[PDB]
Amino acid sequence: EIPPLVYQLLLLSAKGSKKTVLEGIISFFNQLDKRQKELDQLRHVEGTVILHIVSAINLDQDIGEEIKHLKTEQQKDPGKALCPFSVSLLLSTAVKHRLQEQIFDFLKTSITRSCKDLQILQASKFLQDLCPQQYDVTAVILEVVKNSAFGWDHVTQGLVDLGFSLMESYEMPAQQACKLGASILLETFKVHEPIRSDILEQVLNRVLTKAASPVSHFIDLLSNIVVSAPLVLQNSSSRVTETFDNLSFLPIDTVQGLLRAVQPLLKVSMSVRDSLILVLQKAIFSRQLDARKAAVAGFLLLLRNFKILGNEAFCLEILGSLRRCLSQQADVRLMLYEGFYDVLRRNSQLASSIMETLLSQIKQYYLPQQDLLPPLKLEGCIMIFLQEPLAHLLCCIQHCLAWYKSTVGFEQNFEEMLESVTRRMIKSELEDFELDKSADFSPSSGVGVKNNIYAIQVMGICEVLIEYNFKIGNFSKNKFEDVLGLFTCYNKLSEILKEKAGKNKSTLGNRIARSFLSMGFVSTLLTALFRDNAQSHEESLAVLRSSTEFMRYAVSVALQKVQQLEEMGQTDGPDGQNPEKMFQNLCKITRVLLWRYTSISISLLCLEGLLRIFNTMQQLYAARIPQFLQALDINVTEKAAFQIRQFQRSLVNQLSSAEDDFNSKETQLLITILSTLSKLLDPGSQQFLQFLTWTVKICKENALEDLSCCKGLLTLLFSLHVLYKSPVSLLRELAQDIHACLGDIDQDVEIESRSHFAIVNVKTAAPTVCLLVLGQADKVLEEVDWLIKRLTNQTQALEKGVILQLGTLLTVFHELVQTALPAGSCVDSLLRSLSKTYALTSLIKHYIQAVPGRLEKLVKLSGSHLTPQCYSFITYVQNIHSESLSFAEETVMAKVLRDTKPIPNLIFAIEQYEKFLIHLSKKSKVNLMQYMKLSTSRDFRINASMLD
Amino acid sequence: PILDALSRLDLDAELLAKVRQSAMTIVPSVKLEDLPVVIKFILHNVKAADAVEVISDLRKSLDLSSLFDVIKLAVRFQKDVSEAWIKAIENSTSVSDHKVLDLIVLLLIHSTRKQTEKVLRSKIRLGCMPEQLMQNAFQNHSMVIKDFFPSILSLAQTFLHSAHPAVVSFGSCMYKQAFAVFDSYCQQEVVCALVTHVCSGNETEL
Repeated sequence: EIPPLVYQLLLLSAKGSKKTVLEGIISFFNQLDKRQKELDQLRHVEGTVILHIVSAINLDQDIGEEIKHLKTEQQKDPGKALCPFSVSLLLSTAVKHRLQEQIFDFLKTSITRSCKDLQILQASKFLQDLCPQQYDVTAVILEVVKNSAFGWDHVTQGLVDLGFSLMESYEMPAQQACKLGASILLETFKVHEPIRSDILEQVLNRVLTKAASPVSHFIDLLSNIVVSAPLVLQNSSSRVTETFDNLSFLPIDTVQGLLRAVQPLLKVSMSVRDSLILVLQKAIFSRQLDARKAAVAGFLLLLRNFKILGNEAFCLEILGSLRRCLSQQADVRLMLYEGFYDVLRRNSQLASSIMETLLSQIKQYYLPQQDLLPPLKLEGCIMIFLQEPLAHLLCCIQHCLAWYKSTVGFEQNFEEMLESVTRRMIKSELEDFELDKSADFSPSSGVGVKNNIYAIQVMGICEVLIEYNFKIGNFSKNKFEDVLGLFTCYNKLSEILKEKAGKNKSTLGNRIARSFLSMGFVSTLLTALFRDNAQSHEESLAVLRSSTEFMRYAVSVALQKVQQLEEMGQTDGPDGQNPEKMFQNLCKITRVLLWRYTSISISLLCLEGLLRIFNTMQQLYAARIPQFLQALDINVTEKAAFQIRQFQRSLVNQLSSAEDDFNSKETQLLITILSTLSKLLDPGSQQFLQFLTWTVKICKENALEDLSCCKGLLTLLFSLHVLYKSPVSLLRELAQDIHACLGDIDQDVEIESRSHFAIVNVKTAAPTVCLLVLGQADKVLEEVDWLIKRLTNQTQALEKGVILQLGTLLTVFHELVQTALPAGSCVDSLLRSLSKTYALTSLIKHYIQAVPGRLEKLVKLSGSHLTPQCYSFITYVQNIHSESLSFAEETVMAKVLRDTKPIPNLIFAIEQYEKFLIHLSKKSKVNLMQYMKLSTSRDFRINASMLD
Repeated sequence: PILDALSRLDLDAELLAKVRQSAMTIVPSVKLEDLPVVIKFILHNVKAADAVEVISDLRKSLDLSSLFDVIKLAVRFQKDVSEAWIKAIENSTSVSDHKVLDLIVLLLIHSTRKQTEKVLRSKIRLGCMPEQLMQNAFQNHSMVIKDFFPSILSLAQTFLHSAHPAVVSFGSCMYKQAFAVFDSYCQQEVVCALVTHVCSGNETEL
């Protein structure tokens, strides 16, 4: 009887009134759907009524504006307005060509508000506690596509338009918008057959002319949709050929990912392969740096596009292209050295030809002379400029030689000349070298930079042969001393000359320069060096362990590699793009890194690494955490609780140590390592609590005078007591200590010398803590504004928490504004934050619509705890800045209109809050001003007696 | 051919600067079929801070003469020079009397947006851009009408309804002008926009 009912309703709406019919039908179908989800006969009828409503809005366009009802419902209480049928109806009407933008920006603001709300709830469980009602628009909008598998056409058009403008409006809530758009586009592509070509055309037209904003979303969702359905491009008659022009816009990573995505369709389709080979052939000899970079990037992929390792003309014809390209500049000579190994893992005789080409290349600078004066033909790499990166070429040579050796005429020659070079470097010291002067380097000089590029190039030369001798020799003492001599040449020429005269004027934040080692090699080195003691050891590591300088470099290279995995998503050396491969490498190196730390600076290096493994583990390998956690030997928390416990033991021993043994660099990393590992402890575990009570009890007892140590530890406590309870209890206690620790605003009454925390001493109550407390206080006020926004049967519960929290929050500022703060930015933060908490106005402004006793008590508290104390602060800041202004050159206009600007703003905030009390006092028929006092102002009188 | 070769060749700053000032000196002196390759080169090959005034030099070069759609594609190829064009017309209209090329390239950048409409609103409140020039533009250069591009220009009237109602009248005038040329499908789309206007909103745009 529902189709006849909807028929009579739209008949009535066509001519008669149209106000409440839509609300009734949407509510009825809401309850119908909530029943149904707990099938086909319902989907068909729902599609029919959707079509009837879209026809009604098409013919009778006046039924859509009455968007106003949904907007009012959302404003009255956020969330409970985007019902699945309501959103489906507006989505269908979004393609009406009329009123699209109003509906569309309503959806945009609703979805961004919902994602921000989800972010806050994931950042605050207390809001989840008092506001369990959550409305996640992502799920309901990704459920429509699940329901759109029943012949919905205009619904699908609305979906694809919504996604297109989603990528348009992207450019973190913007990243969440990208995620939602990719999800909805993938769903509507996967299940809708006749529109998938339209989706492909839209995404192909949207990627172009888009490079300023991060556009990796286009390539990633394109890869996902083509790996789900590769035949769409051929169904679209392979419209990817026009995209080959992207070699000039931004082919730094977009081309690589695009080719990665389209790999199977290039393989199956000969026409697109021919187009790619011709476009790259015309691109390679373009003499542009960008064009050549795009060409070599495409070459890195096309060789492995075709597989024969387990059509031979295709194999042999591609050999000479990179050989010809090798003659170009060093910058374009760079990436081929790295990418050769990837394709060399995919060939047998092509590998032999590639080795022969590389051997002919290295003969250019070999100088075959049988162990005499060093083979430095670096003079050719001068055209102040550099022509060939010898270090990268040598690294590629070593890696490819290792691959060839492991796989199963010139190869014997290849090994001996490499061995000859190793025997030549050990015999060629900094006496036969041309760069024997300690200060021949000169920045911004035609010869100094020539020495600098020679200096950096030889460092990579030494590093590569370190890998060779370690790998070619197997527990053979003769090769180990060669490694010692190589680093002896390396350190003697890297520790001094460079970073003395080369570049060390600014303090080096980083360490030993960019290394050309293998993540596999460094893993083998550390695992063989530490946590390895067997009869196969030929006493070579015993003399190797004496080289503590080699020890520092041996781990600093690893810190460089995982930092590449920190800042970027990849690294150097072989197996830099196979995420499982380093995951195993990271799984292996972490233990020996931990073992070295637990064996007992040098350990400072490995511990810094562990901080960056855990950081990289969560930020990159989020889905792969359980195996890594279990690899340290299923619930992550029990193993995580074990891991922090050993770190807890290190801290408690280290913190309890004397001040002479504080090694602050260790403390910062270990504090941060907990703040990173404590992130993934699950909410429903007890170990959450005893750890949380441990850091509280360690805060109550320990009295640390370091500043960054206190700042880092407090961040951990406030990054964990933000998802379990209300932090205002902690903030109040911190404010209790700060006021007790420091003096008083009136310097007349003595605060009792309490100590809630031992960390806060006569020194740490400086901006060190007082800026963190006000930082947390600002955060609490920020979400309260959202709660006040939500407040404007569930309403009563919302008002309970807000009044309770603001009551506690007022006790925080009341005890904090009475603090005798020092000069500087800490005073400025308090004055501005006081302007924030008063903007108390919005809650008063909302309740004008209504009175409750609890709200009256808050104003009673606010009047008796904030305003009279707040004005006392202004009478004090005037003299502390007068004292601070005497220390000028011992113009000034900057320092007089910058330390006093907050004062007028604070006055305005007080009166604006005071003014809205007038409105409530008259309207609410209750006088709530007997609690507070009269407003106080100030004047002056220029002391002309002391004018001069 | 020299500029085509340098396009093919790589770039070095010291030579690029002098050759590019030479190019700017020799853009307008040649026939309208010959400078477009130069403009394309300086567009997709050269990007620098001085472009903000180099494009003004180009505007002065193209002021007189104003099928020749290659310039549009050249401007499409890069977007940073288009933002520089917006910045230049922010002050070009502040001195020059809103030449037809200015409004043409403004439409092009608005097609390829927020900054363009902010500039449009600012000059709406500033100097109202005498629209006889754009009437001549729609009379002679209607090949790039493609209503999707001026649709946002018309619907800017809605944001221009808070004040200055005369600019709404000018927008109505220019949609009247654009209707009577060609593109019957675009004409019916314009009529659809007009019936949308009489349907939704208050009696003003009605």
